[PDB]
Amino acid sequence: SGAFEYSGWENFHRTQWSWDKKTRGAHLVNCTGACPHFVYSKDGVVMREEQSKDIAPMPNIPEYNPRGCNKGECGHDYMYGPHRIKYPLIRVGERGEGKWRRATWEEALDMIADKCVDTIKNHAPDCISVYSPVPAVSPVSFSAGHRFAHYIGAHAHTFYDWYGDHPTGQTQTCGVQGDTCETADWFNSKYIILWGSNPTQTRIPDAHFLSEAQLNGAKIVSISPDYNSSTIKVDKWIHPQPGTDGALAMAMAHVIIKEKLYDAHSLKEQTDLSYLVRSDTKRFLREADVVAGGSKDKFYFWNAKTGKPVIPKGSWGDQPEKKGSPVGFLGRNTFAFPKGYIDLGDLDPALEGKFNMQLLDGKTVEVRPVFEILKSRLMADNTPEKAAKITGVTAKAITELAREFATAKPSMIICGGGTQHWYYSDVLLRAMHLLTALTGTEGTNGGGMNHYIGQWKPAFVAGLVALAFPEGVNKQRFCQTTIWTYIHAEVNDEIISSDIDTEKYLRDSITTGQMPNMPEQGRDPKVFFVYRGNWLNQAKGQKYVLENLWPKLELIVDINIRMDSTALYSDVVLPSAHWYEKLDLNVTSEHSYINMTEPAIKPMWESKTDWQIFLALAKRVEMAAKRKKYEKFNDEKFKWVRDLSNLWNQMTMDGKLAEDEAAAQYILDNAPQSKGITIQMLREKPQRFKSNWTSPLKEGVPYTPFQYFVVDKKPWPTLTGRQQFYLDHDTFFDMGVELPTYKAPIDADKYPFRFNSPHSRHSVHSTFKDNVLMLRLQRGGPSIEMSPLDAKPLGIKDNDWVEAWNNHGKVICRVKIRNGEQRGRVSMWHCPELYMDLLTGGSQSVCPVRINPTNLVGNYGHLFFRPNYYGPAGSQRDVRVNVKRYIGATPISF
Amino acid sequence: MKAPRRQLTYVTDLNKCIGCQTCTVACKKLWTTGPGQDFMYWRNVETAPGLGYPRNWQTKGGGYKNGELQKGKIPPMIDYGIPFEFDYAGRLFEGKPGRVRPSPTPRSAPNWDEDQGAGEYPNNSFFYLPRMCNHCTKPACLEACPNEAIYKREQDGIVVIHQDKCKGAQACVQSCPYAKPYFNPLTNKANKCIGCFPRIEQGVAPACVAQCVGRAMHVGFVDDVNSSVYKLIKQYKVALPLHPEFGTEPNVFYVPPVLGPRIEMANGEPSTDPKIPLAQLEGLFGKQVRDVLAILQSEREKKMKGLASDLMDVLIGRRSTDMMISPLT
Ligand SMILES: Nc1nc2c(c(=O)[nH]1)N[C@@H](/C(S)=C(/S)[C@H](O)COP(=O)(O)OP(=O)(O)OC[C@H]1O[C@@H](n3cnc4c(=O)[nH]c(N)nc43)[C@H](O)[C@@H]1O)C=N2
Ligand SMILES: Nc1nc2c(c(=O)[nH]1)N[C@H]1C(S)=C(S)[C@@H](COP(=O)(O)OP(=O)(O)OC[C@H]3O[C@@H](n4cnc5c(=O)[nH]c(N)nc54)[C@H](O)[C@@H]3O)O[C@H]1N2
Ligand code: SF4
Ligand code: SF4
Ligand code: SF4
Ligand code: SF4
Ligand code: F3S
Ligand SMILES: O=S([O-])[O-]
Ligand SMILES: O=S([O-])[O-]
Ligand SMILES: [Mo]
Ligand code: NA
Ligand SMILES: [Zn+2]
Repeated sequence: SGAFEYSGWENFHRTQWSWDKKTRGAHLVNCTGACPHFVYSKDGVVMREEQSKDIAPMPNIPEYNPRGCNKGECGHDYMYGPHRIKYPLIRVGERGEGKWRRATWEEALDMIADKCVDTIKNHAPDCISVYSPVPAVSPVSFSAGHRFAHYIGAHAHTFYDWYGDHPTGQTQTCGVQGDTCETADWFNSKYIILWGSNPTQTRIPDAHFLSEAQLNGAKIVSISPDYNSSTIKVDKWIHPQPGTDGALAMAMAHVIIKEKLYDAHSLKEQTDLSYLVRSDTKRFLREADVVAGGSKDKFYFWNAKTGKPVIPKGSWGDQPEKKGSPVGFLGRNTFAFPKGYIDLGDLDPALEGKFNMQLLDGKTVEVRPVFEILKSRLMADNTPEKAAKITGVTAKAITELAREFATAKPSMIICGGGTQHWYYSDVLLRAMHLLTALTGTEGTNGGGMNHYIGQWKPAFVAGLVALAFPEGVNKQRFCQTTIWTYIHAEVNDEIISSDIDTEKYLRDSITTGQMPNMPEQGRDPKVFFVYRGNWLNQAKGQKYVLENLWPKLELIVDINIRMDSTALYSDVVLPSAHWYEKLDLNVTSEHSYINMTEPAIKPMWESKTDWQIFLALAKRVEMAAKRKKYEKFNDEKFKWVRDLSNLWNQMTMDGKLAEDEAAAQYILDNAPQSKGITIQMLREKPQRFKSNWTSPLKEGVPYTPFQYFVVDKKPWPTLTGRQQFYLDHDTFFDMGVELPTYKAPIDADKYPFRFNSPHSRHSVHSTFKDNVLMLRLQRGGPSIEMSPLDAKPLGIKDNDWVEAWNNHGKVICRVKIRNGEQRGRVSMWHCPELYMDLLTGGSQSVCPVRINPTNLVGNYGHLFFRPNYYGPAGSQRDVRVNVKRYIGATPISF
Repeated sequence: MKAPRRQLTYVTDLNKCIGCQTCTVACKKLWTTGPGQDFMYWRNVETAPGLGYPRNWQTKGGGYKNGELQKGKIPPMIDYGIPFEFDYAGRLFEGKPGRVRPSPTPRSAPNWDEDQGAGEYPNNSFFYLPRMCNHCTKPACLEACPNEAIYKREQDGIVVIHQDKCKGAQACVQSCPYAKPYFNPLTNKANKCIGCFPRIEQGVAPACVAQCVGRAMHVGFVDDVNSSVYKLIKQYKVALPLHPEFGTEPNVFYVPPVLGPRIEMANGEPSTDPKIPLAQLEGLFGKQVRDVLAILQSEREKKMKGLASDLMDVLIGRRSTDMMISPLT
């Protein structure tokens, strides 16, 4: 036998850990984890999930495994819990009441198809739009509605900038959509600055690399107004005033330039800091100013080896010998140039000095290198002592941080929402990129300016585009969602136009075609498809949206696994298959591997996968287009006669992609980063990408971006062909940011607390906010935090109801008093669902939508509109509110 | 009670725990989804300083005093937290007006005081303390039970409450000073951490180890001289048990936090003292903490100089199988 005395009874627990099927799962949410999981079924019921822990390790550094998090291990609760959409639902009461009638798929989809055909016929196809964000999260489900929109002419949305995740300053500097090292590379750094980044809560499966780096001898700095959870492990904590980081950064740059701790060689080669600026007009000296038929887009540096001015190679006016195709994530395809192209060679560009030069028209003008201008402005305005006054960080601290940062090799900056979600985050990121340029660590392992926010990066992006926009992105309507929301929700930003003429800039950017305005001819938006994103709940200017934008929409359709707040406020709600009931890919910027989910069981109740829903809808649209004698129509914008009677075939390439798996394989097949990989391989184990974006993807080495420019010396896709810190466009001069410098936060809200709205460990955006187990590991509802120093004089006690408000709206939420919070601000974990434990409003009630003019510039080299490449950030960290105790309910503690 | 043949041993690296509660969730989703188990967190993670779970458990009583069994209190249900419940169906699908409030009115919960800690800005301080059954070499629960329902497994030292033998006496709840047996009021039986013995029997790490996202948990048999738990507890000696003065000889150990910033003085400049007070760590782990921190800081300093440190490499755990019994399943 061989049994211990109680082993028979112990079979009771052994039975609890058993299953008869194990499938691969993923959580298709916007967390950036893309964590490999197994899902465990017994008798056709999913019991639980567990990380599969099977990403291949790299030598000498910690593995990514297990990843996972606290939401992910209860992911199955959205299969079986009280939130699930089982059947198609049609509204019967007012929007938001949660008064429904169950309908058949047929009646639901026909109502929708009827409206869609009418809207195209009676108004314009661009009065229909589909919002579905972060394609990297679930590219097949993303492609379903975007392809639908593609073939009927409906417009799409932007997400990266709308969320404020788009590193606007990085695009301004580097001319790329964005790029960042995978998190394993953090282990290669000697000195990391966590700059508005709370990875203990907001990069949970990657956070181990930081504490492991430190135990391996790295030092880490946290910069954050409050003492945040990440901060308990760092070696040094810097707590500036909210939104004053730019002054800190510029003072660091000053110390580094003054004490000469920079990499002059790197500056001379990789940046525009040697380029020459006309003293008279304060513009770049250009070829056109010197030579008949000279280019507007070529420039000069002073070569100190020959005492003569020289035209640097690689700028916008310099064409490669054979052009490449346009690349989505670059200003222009500078990969077409050969290796070595911008190598410094024997050149020695001057960084300091003044020089005279002979203009075309006979005049002689004085020119200076950008660096010379930059340097003199920093010595005058950006001393430690002056930045000390602004930030409230001591001058000694600022100086010691500068020296450490510039001395440790490699050093890196890790920035996040704390520094990216501000009105002026663009100039702040340019300053962080200035700090990286000065230290020379860009494109090195363990170095650089690395941003992390949402699940924005689908490395296989050409395969995605192949499936979503088969006739080309140039034959696809896009709005820019921040502008769309600002205008259609008729937002009041409270910025007086004599301070910043937002209206003029915005209008002028649209009428000159720099930025889009959808619908055209001022028509109202009429039909709104929302899925894979909780658009209403997360939307800035929410109160304007609900009051002004929402009632313009004749039909609002939400496709969802659960009843979120957007769906609660919708006309038709369609049931979408859970992550563990569908097939899809799942990728992120944090690691270089392809994740996926597959069905553990068939879709529950009457749910369908997103791919199938837009397939079935396409049929009913065919049927409706015929009923309405409107089967084809002209679309003069694209010179495209559209055939609504063939929509389904269009959706599926004549039936080839009628199954989810073929659509998923289609993406994998049509991208260099993935071609070779099959679904069956992914089903077994996560596979590493075959290549990446702006650097080689090397065997056994963590990805770090921009090496194609830094190492291979291809030109940067900017106007100057370098990392460009001088942006001599009229709008940048207007805002005082032709150069990186400190821009103080917007104080248009005349209220005394700065309103912070960071991301919590307890949810993934609005998803899992309402999960019972998550709420049980908090205090049962949303939370806003205050320092005791502000709460005590307001007579506010821990867990009292508090009321926070400004001109935009009001929210009433229970308070958490936390000594780590900095006085003068309050922190409300972002976007709890509207139906949760709030007596009124939510976090977005007190947020307008605001647009910085520099984000509207679209006629300046690498600055042009492309969806999710450039456009207005949806910032929100400038918001200010008042707070008082709510006295309608004051329960006693015990 | 006769020594076990091998003793399963855990090491919790407080330098690495990010308080993400994944292990709390993994454990609950495996073993405490049953009737009457909703208020039970066999594995929990609490902010230190704080009240913990159940609140004020550290003065609940129990354990041993000069080898005499102590009979402590039975924590009332409110000290554990009445698990909040919600009527989502009413508001989302049934047209009922009004917010989906938690019931009861929130007053207490297992993680109520998350990240509050102690000290005034800019020297507020806290860290995370994961806890569980300590599968003690001298289990007070086991001795307390008038029905011998609790036994320590001979093959791996895992302590288990035999659910057929249990008659709900609650002497165990009284006498465990870590307050880790939970009286199930539906079944009239105590329930507690089972050391994931079915996983351990198949050579799979307990879920609170295998699923530890911060990569802070180690597990193994302490007799295995090549295990990270042997290395941290016996060789380098940087892993201590929680409240040794309770006299139960826990077999779960903690590496105390040495990561962390300095006390900030009124002029804005660093002290040499850490924000985490030594006195706090001494309260949890006793007078050996000082020397452990000294070793840890010393070894990290070698790493900063670019020198070798085997100890640091162990904590870093570049491969999970160097920390634990295989986590694959
Ligand atoms: N004041 C302030 N405002 C801010 C922010 C702030 O920091 N402060 N942060 C931002 C940021 S940075 C972001 S990235 C947004 O919160 C992201 O919201 P999102 O709607 O995409 O996620 P969310 O999780 O909420 O919604 C995802 C929806 O999709 C459902 N879902 C998830 N998976 C699927 C699926 O496979 N198919 C379908 N059809 N649906 C699915 C999900 O239930 C939820 O409704 C935004 N505003
Ligand atoms: N568990 C979980 N993780 C997530 C998400 C989630 O919803 N849940 N969302 C993901 C996504 S899409 C986002 S965009 C990211 C956001 O996550 P993060 O990038 O970390 O940004 P935040 O949470 O907004 O704030 C990070 C820290 O910066 C601080 N900080 C706030 N204001 C300032 C400032 O003015 N200056 C400085 N130096 N610091 C400031 C905040 O108080 C906060 O402590 O998280 C991603 N990770
Ligand atoms: S939710 Fe996001 S982070 Fe948490 S486990 Fe699933 S994928 Fe990983
Ligand atoms: S999972 Fe690991 S890291 Fe997260 S809380 Fe539990 S122990 Fe700490
Ligand atoms: S911790 Fe409490 S329950 Fe677990 S063994 Fe030690 S005494 Fe018994
Ligand atoms: S060992 Fe197993 S049972 Fe005990 S706490 Fe960890 S997961 Fe829960
Ligand atoms: S004392 Fe014994 S009888 Fe049950 S309640 Fe505790 S195991
Ligand atoms: O799926 S269970 O944990 O209710
Ligand atoms: O204030 S009470 O409800 O903790
Ligand atoms: Mo985001
Ligand atoms: Na739930
Ligand atoms: Zn569950």
